[PDB]
Amino acid sequence: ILGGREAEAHARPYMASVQLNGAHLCGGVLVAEQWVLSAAHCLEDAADGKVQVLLGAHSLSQPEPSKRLYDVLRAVPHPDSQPDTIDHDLLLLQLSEKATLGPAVRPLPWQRVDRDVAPGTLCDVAGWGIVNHAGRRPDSLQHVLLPVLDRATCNRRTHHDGAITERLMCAESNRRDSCKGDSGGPLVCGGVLEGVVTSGSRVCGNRKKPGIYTRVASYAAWIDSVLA
Ligand SMILES: *[C@H](O)c1ccccc1N
Repeated sequence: ILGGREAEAHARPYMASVQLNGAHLCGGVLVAEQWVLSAAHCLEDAADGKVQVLLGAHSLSQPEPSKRLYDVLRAVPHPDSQPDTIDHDLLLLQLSEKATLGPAVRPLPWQRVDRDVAPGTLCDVAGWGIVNHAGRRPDSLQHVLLPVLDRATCNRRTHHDGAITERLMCAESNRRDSCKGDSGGPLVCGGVLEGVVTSGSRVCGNRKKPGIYTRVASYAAWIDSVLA
């Protein structure tokens, strides 16, 4: 997260750190007791590593009573996702068992009605991604409030040039933005999950290249299908 602040410890109980060989790789969000939603390009960069999900965490390295590292029974990338596109960039991770719920660990309600979040709406994105251009990785969860950006502006040639489909949404990126390591994490609006930080490489904090998030509402049937 760029231009954000350290988050209040365990105030976002749905926040997950998807890890590869003990190292934070991507953000994720607990959407059911045994399922965490993240981005597909994340586990692309795996296949040759152990994928786990850390829940109830604030600090990645320090002990915390609510922290628990879960193994993953099955990784389910969206069937239509492709290495060179930013479409259908979702991945569902089935934990080895239902997560122990508590004040620090709880699934977040997610949007099932397919209607766009109104432009200007302030949404929250959190993550353990880089915090500056040098690539500094924070030990604890950071977050930033970002206003949703209308799709037409986001699609202008000067911005994302038509790449934003109805299944994608944008948030402003003027100095405040999600960045490398935050991909797969949640964009929460009004206490409901609306988007998943896309995981295509992108410049951070440049208002001319808005943040791109996959709209969960657009994939409600697929998520339901996988958790069936
Ligand atoms: C997610 O994978 C991401 C987000 C912002 C910038 C770069 C990357 N890789």
